[PDB]
Amino acid sequence: MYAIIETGGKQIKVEAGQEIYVEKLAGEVGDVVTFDKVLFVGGDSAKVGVPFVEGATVTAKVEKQGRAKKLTVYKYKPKKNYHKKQGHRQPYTKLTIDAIN
Amino acid sequence: LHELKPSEGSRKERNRVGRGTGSGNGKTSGRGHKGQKARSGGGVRLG
Amino acid sequence: RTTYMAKPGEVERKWYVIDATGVSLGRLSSEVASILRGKNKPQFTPHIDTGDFVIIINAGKIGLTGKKATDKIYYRHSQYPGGLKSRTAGEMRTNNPEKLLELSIKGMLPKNSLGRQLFKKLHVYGGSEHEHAAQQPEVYEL
Amino acid sequence: PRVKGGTVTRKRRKKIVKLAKGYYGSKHLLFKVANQAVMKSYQYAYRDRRQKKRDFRRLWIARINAAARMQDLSYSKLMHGLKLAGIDINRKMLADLAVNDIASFNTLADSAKKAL
Amino acid sequence: NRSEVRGGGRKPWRQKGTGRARQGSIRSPQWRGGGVVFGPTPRSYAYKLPKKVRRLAIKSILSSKVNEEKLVVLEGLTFDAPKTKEFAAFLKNISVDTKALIVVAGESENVELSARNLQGITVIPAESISVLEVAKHDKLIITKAAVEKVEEVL
Amino acid sequence: AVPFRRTSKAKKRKRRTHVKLQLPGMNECSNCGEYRLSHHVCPECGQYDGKDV
Amino acid sequence: TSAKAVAKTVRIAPRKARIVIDLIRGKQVGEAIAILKYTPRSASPIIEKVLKSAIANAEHNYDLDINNLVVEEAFVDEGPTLKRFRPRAQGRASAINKRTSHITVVVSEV
RNA sequence: CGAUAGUGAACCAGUACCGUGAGGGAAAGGUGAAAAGCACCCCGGAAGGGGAGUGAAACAGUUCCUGAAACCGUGUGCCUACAAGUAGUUAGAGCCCGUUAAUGGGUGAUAGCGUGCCUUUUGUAGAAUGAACCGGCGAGUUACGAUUUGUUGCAAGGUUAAG
RNA sequence: UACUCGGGAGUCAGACUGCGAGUGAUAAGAUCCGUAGUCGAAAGGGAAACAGCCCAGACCACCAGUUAAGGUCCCCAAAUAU
RNA sequence: GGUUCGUGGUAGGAGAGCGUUCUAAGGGCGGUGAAGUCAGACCGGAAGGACUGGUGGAGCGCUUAGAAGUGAGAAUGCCG
Ligand SMILES: [K+]
Ligand SMILES: [K+]
Ligand SMILES: [Mg+2]
Ligand SMILES: [Mg+2]
Ligand SMILES: [Mg+2]
Ligand SMILES: [Mg+2]
Ligand SMILES: [Mg+2]
Ligand SMILES: [Mg+2]
Ligand SMILES: [Mg+2]
Ligand SMILES: [Mg+2]
Ligand SMILES: [Mg+2]
Ligand SMILES: [Mg+2]
Ligand SMILES: [Mg+2]
Ligand SMILES: [Mg+2]
Ligand SMILES: [Mg+2]
Ligand SMILES: [Mg+2]
Ligand SMILES: [Mg+2]
Ligand SMILES: [Mg+2]
Ligand SMILES: [Mg+2]
Ligand SMILES: [Mg+2]
Ligand SMILES: [Mg+2]
Ligand SMILES: [Mg+2]
Ligand SMILES: [Mg+2]
Ligand SMILES: [Mg+2]
Ligand SMILES: [Mg+2]
Ligand SMILES: [Mg+2]
Ligand SMILES: [Mg+2]
Ligand SMILES: [Mg+2]
Ligand SMILES: [Mg+2]
Ligand SMILES: [Mg+2]
Ligand SMILES: [Zn+2]
Repeated sequence: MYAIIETGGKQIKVEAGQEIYVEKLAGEVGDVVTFDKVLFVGGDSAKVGVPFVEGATVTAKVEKQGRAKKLTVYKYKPKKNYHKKQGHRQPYTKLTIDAIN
Repeated sequence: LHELKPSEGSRKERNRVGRGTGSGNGKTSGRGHKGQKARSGGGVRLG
Repeated sequence: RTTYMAKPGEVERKWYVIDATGVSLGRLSSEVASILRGKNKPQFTPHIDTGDFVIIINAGKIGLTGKKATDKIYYRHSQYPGGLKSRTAGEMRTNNPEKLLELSIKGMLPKNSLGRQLFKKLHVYGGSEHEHAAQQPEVYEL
Repeated sequence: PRVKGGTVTRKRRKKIVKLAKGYYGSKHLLFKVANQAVMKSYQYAYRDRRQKKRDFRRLWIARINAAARMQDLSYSKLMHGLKLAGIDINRKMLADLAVNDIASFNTLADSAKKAL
Repeated sequence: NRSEVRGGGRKPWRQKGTGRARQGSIRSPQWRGGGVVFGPTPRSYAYKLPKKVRRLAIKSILSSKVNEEKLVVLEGLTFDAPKTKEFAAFLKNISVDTKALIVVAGESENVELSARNLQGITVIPAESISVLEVAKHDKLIITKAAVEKVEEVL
Repeated sequence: AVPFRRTSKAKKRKRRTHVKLQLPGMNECSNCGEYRLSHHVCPECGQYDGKDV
Repeated sequence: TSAKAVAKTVRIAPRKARIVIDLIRGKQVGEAIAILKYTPRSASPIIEKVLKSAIANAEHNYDLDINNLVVEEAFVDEGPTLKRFRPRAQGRASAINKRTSHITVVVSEV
């Protein structure tokens, strides 16, 4: 069985035991996260959302809050002496899926 | 003496012109391009 | 994150036969190009040849509407001064139609190492018979 | 007091040059070329982070369409039927299903084909 | 500068026709053994704030020592002869054990000598008491006569 | 008549593929089992075609 | 196990030596000695003395069989240049680079 | 100031060198605490090496503390002889490693996109200029005065200059 | 938002496009004014490529979505559409 | 800490800072190995800063203030 769940302004395909990374969620390590914006379910079945499956959810466990690898942004405009430099580390939350309800 | 903290707004870091483009005081160093005023000693009398 | 990228050999690749009788050069070529690039398959991956192998027969009966038999002119140049040689599409349909469909489809494939590799998957015959029965190929309808 | 320009110049330039790693010849060795290769790579990466999203949407669409032609719909009528039906699953998921769960892709295509 | 460095004068090559960059002296700044462009020149940095501000400064640093409980006021301070042993022993009989400034006006015949070998210790004749010389130290060891003199001054 | 560009390390080396020199066409004397040039007199034994010189 | 020799600051130019070395590298010492004897180049006696020294000190220090030795690695590093001028026409001179080498041979059984 | 600095000159420098001459005018510092400066052996005509030994150390051996980069090479893990491409980037297999362990490293078949930097220009990939490269040095400063902002102290008062 | 006072500037080579007039030949990527826009100082999508046209204004990331100009047989995303 | 509007930019204005040399004071590491240099897959919104290891083999950081010969990629730049 698998599902499709909306998270962080986007949709991800999800199975149990799968280790997932998403945008930052308010939630500490070990805590539990309920995704109620399930779009689709598959596996020995098929129930289609219009847009969301009524009453279906997904449960997951926060394994880490983190900031990803250091990205360097740099823009320049030639012969105009404009340079600009910026760092970024997009904060993420790591999840482990428990089950699909 | 290891704690000296003079008054605020009494002291202020010298502008240092011509040490980069990110300073905004770089290449031309506040003089613009190519005139009598962009030159060393450039300018005219006061009147 | 995670979306499928094919691999060379990851995909079955089939052998198709087309009767080119009466169909217009361009329409047939447009269908063949897409077959070779692999856009009829959802295993498509732009940097990999997922496409199929293709055979064309009765190419000397390929359709040419209008006065293209006399007025559509193919050109070659030898890179020598005045080394320009012209030939008509109808004349080519008569004598060397294989080169005709080759020319049509080459301009409709991508202009890369891959597209050159894809051109090799095309086997053209002005007749009704081909050499590739060992591959036991299937008919494709446009 | 005097300030010899010691050690900061070469620290900075080494840092740039090591960021110029993997490049042809003098680009991974020499600062005057490496600096501008590094800048150009940064700029290319900036705009490729935008072009990448376009490219993937393009591929997603292509695969969806290749999969819906088998079911005798086009991408266009498929998307239309899906909006009418009201499900907002996206191109990425549709491609994943088209390439791995073709049965479920076809289920959704049938639902669209009904809503039309 | 390029006028003080030894040499120059010759233009090293023609303005035109050599292919070299136009130059005017072998001692110009861009040249190896050449002049410095502005650089240092001898200067007095000394400035003095107004007298009232300075008086306030001394009054304030002294009261800071008071609030921090780092004054030590003593009836007198004399030595029969210069003896850094005895001076140091006094500096334990009052638990100073830090950097300190002794202030004196009395007889005080041998105290400067008996202190001058010690590094963290300074001594002055009660007119010389500076903001800087105070702040440069931790504790302030002022005799009765010295404080009376500082009072009548301030 | 003057270089417009400096030859790179790679292009330099790609010319220098062929500047090499060959192992000499030598072999061992039948008399002294010691290397010598074919059709030449051995400098060690001073002998050729079975005949001292 | 290995044994090497080095001829530092030899006047031969490095290219002119390397052009010869490229034959020697990876061969049995009898063969290589013969290559150098019968290869008519300025560098060959130099490289021959370096090779023979490597063999000698293999024998005498490390106690090895000469008759199983190969050339493990040979090379030519640059050395100091002696800087010189030919006098050239119209008053001006042009540089000359009397170059030198550090020729290095290393020897080992199989 | 700390050896492109600081006197031109930290060293046998107003020398060498240039010039008929007046005159111009450099470069060039560092073994080690101590020469204890490699007895003796081997290759070699010598130079130079390899051992041995001295020494804390000789990858400190008579430009000898450290020893960057350009530069020259040796070897090798991955790719490359149907392919043009400001040389990368993004997608990305396969192969190879295993890290300041983190949604890791190196390579990159192939696919997409993509005409350097600076200067001056209405406008430059620019067939306009400058730079071979690397390294070092190299351009708004100081004195005195004017004006304005901010701060501090005193306030219809404030402040001293020389001495 | 405007105005006033004060400190500090840089600018005084402008370019095309559309509209209105001149000179011109009712020519010029000409020239000179007025007007509005873009470039200058603006990346991005479309005009094959393209400063100056059409759409439209980039803080950063995202393997999310809807749209503009322009387009939907292939190169090349989307209709071999009614 | 919130709500609203914003966050392309040349000349140019305004602000906040990174870093280098030196000084004073405080407080420190450093032959059980300093500066420096070499390599790294760490850190910070940037200039930049740590950690580990090798080489080196005697000095150097940190903190708060202050002062400047203060940061180079171009000058047909100067020397090597
Ligand atoms: K510098
Ligand atoms: K170190
Ligand atoms: Mg400032
Ligand atoms: Mg300013
Ligand atoms: Mg500016
Ligand atoms: Mg500049
Ligand atoms: Mg200028
Ligand atoms: Mg002008
Ligand atoms: Mg001006
Ligand atoms: Mg989009
Ligand atoms: Mg003079
Ligand atoms: Mg002559
Ligand atoms: Mg030095
Ligand atoms: Mg000097
Ligand atoms: Mg040395
Ligand atoms: Mg090939
Ligand atoms: Mg050119
Ligand atoms: Mg040039
Ligand atoms: Mg340079
Ligand atoms: Mg015009
Ligand atoms: Mg107009
Ligand atoms: Mg301009
Ligand atoms: Mg634009
Ligand atoms: Mg375009
Ligand atoms: Mg431009
Ligand atoms: Mg904006
Ligand atoms: Mg849409
Ligand atoms: Mg298409
Ligand atoms: Mg801005
Ligand atoms: Mg400077
Ligand atoms: Zn013989």
